Amino acid sequence: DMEMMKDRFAKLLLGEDMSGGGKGVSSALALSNAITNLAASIFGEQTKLQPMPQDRQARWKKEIDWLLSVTDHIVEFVPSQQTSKDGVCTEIMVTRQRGDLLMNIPALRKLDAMLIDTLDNFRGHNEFWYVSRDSEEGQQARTNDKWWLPPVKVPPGGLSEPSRRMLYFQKDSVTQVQKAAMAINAQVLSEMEIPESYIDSLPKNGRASLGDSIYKSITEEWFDPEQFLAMLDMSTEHKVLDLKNRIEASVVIWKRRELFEERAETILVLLKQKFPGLPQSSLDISKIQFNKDVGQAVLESYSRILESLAYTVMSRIEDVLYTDTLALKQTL
Amino acid sequence: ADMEMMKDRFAKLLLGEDMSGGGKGVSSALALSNAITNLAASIFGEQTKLQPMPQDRQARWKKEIDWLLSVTDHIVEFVPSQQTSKDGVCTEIMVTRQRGDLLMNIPALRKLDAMLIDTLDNFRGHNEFWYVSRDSEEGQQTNDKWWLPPVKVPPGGLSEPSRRMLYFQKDSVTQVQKAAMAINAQVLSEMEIPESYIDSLPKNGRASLGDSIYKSITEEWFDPEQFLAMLDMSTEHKVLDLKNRIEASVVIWKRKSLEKRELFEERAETILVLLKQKFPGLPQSSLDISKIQFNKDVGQAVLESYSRILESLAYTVMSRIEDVLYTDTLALKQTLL
Amino acid sequence: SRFIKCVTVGDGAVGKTCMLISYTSNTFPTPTVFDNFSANVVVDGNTVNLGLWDTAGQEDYNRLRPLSYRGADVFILAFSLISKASYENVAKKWIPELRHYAPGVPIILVGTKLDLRDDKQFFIDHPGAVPITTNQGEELKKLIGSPIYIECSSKTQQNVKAVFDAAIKVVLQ
Amino acid sequence: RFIKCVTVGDGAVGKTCMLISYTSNTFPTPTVFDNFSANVVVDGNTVNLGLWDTAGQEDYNRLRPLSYRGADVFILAFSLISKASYENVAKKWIPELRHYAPGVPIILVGTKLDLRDDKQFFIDHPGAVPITTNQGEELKKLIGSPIYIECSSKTQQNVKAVFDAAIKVVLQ
Ligand SMILES: Nc1nc2c(ncn2[C@@H]2O[C@H](COP(=O)(O)OP(=O)(O)O)[C@@H](O)[C@H]2O)c(=O)[nH]1
Ligand SMILES: Nc1nc2c(ncn2[C@@H]2O[C@H](COP(=O)(O)OP(=O)(O)O)[C@@H](O)[C@H]2O)c(=O)[nH]1
Repeated sequence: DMEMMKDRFAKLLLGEDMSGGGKGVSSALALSNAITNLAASIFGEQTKLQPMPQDRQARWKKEIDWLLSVTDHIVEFVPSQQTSKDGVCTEIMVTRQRGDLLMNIPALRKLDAMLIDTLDNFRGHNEFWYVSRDSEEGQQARTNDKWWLPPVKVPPGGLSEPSRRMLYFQKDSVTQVQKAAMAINAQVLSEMEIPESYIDSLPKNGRASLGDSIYKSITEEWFDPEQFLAMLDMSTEHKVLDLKNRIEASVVIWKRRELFEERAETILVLLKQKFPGLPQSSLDISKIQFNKDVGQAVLESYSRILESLAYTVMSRIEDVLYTDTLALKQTL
Repeated sequence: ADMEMMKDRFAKLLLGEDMSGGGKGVSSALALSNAITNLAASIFGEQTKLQPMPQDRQARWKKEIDWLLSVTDHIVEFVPSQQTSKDGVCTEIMVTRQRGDLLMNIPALRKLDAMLIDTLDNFRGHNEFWYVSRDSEEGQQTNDKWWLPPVKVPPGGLSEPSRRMLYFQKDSVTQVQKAAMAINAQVLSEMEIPESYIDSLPKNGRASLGDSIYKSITEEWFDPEQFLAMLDMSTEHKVLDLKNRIEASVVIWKRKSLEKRELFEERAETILVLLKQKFPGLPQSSLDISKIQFNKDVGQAVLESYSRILESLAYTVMSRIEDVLYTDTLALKQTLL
Repeated sequence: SRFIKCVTVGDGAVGKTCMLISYTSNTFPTPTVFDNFSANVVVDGNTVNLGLWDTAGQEDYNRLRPLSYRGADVFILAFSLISKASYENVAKKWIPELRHYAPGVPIILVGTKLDLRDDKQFFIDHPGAVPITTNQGEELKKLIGSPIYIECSSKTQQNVKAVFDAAIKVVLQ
Repeated sequence: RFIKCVTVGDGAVGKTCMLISYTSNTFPTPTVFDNFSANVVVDGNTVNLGLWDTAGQEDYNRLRPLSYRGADVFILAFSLISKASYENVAKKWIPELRHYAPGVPIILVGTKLDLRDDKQFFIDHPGAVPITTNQGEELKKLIGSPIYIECSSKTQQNVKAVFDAAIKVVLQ
């Protein structure tokens, strides 16, 4: 175990360039990646609605403590006072957990633990059951597009309306957990530093990123962001994202008259509402790739994997919920 | 409490060395190189006498240094190879290998580590010499390092046996210093020359060396031996400055009348070889400092700095042996007048 | 000295986290992790810094790994030779993903689990799998217009090194 | 803006110990001070402090090659219970700094404040002589430096001061 922690941390100091020359990546992004790869690895096995096996739960616990530790040490160095048993006041410099890490780290761990628990509320009888993907009973049973998951089945003719009541209660419990994590993920990326590379790649002026059509719209006398959007093609996720990228570039230009900027920012908000599950934007991808700050790296990276677990689990609930709808249908 | 202790060390290194999170600190290599040097400093800073390093300080040194060195176990050469099954099918693979300069050196530096520590163990038990409390009456009546405890010796000086014993020990230890220092030098020589350093280099070889020195390494004749005998080498600062102008010039040359610059360079490297010979313990040169300041190779950072602390521990121990040896000499004289 | 960032994409269960693990270490498991790995390799005299990237798990959540496609020098696109579904998805699902996210970036096409594909026993035993034949791979390779198709097996290690050599070759040439 | 603050001096003078106390508010009952950086706020602007220990570089010149490179300010500490540390500041420290890092400013610090007017201590350690705050000043004005502070890691008296002072001579 110490033998096994050592291997872990050592490869982070290399980061991740196995050949010495730390040409190579940041303790931040070493960290970010490692948290990602671990979570992917562990929940890659959550292919059914059931408690995470106890050995797995154990391994996830410790290795995530390991990766999370650096944050115990990231501080604010702040002047302060202290007085002795005898009454003498002495000016000191004191230490404290840096701001975003004091509240969010605990907050993120409590989500982690809530996920793990909702899976524990599956320990023992479940009115639904899984068959192996490659066996005959599987071949007869949303599913065909993820050929690797075991097909879930539910009793011929619905399932108990307690057993279905509960699954909804959990589809919701979990969706709210997902939303929480995303909200943290969001926050960090906005407090992340804008990469020199990104600036460099930016066009000359606001009318280049938005281009002239969209420029006329955020630039006329009237404006209301609701209508603005009803006038653009948002049919695909790729199209919405191309816009998000153009709006973000502009904002970043103008913060280096403010009416536009204010409206541009109003439009992004509206996007984050209408389009919550949206992949990340050019700027986020970049903030992440060139980010040197291990505090935020752990924060964004960790909220990201939790986002994903919560989604994995609610897919596994939607899996059963809907082969349930199909059970009522084929009863006709 | 140990798994606890270790996380802390490692976590602080990922931070590197910027406790305020932003990884606007130093590279991992430097962070690592630094913590090795500070660990050594604190542990050996108590080695104030000739005696066994206390049992528990021997212990902390061992595991802390262990933690620090482990990165080396994961630094590799990734090379092609071949592989055959029980059935005989030969299959082509990539294979993994500890990188060349850590394969032999790391064990060798560790071999010096233990030789030093156990040189200090050969001082278990009776020693004809004793140490006295620095601020005592005894102490008051090399007074330079005022912070060490003064040695005293029997009023008649030491005994052939415990004196022969000490010389043999001085010799043993100064070979360990020579060794470690040799590794320290190899690796410095195999370390990248920093964009910072080049930027600050003059235009011409003439400008680095100076017109006078230039004329010297540039004539028909040249015996590097007389070259040095002609200069002023009287103080450590003057020698170090010469070393620097030479090193800079070689950098200029290597980077770039045509034919004969091979010669100048041959000679310049010849003079650096001599300087190590004549001036074995010089401080770091400018290009050494810079190599270290801006080095990004974890592997070399560990090699460079481990050898550096070992060099130092060894030198500290001879410094003790020489202290008794010296007061013993004072004991013989003052016992003859 | 160049850098090659080499991302392996493919469906879940098709076995990459193994191909990557096996290339890199010469093992084969049973958890199962391939942390991002970079190392120096010599190709034909000149030395090259190769970066190996796994995408395991993002078959489930689009937002899991935002860093997979950014600046990639070559893809390894794997399907499982015992899965007609992964075969169909290369065309239906992976090619559009790569056309979009990293246009014009070379693809090495790779079929995995070589060692199961003429295992008569295995298929009576797992009625739902279907072996893909080397021809169908070749055919597919042409279809998606990729330069080279390799079949390999991380259990036996057959052709594993081949694949990555081919990923490297195509970035250099 | 970044400040490299090295603190130099004799052995046994309190250094590595000051530092530990500035930075964590503890003593020693091994004392190690690893290289430390933290963000600091000074008059609204934010500086990045760099703290450097030298402990060792009093047994081997070759041990710490990075101490003087790019140094922004020195803290030159001597023990207020050591005439020899006092005498040494001139005989040894000033000549180093004047060579390796000319013109870089120097804060002068007498350490071990708590022991100086301690009468029983000097009966117990006859070889020690206490330095007077005046002699402190005299030294200050001599070595040509702007600030003299006396502090104690033990009591923690004036420690923050030392550093605030170090920070100030760099910012102005
Ligand atoms: N028999 C066999 N199984 C393999 C081979 N390569 C991978 N697998 C299996 O593939 C399954 C999952 O593959 P994995 O490595 O996780 O691929 P991934 O999940 O897409 O990342 C595991 O059960 C492995 O046993 C192979 O060459 N032979
Ligand atoms: N009373 C008192 N004792 C101190 C103070 N600072 C250090 N000491 C003691 O004096 C020695 C100081 O040595 P140290 O902190 O290691 O300084 P260094 O050796 O120069 O690095 C240690 O034995 C400390 O316990 C202080 O401020 N007050």
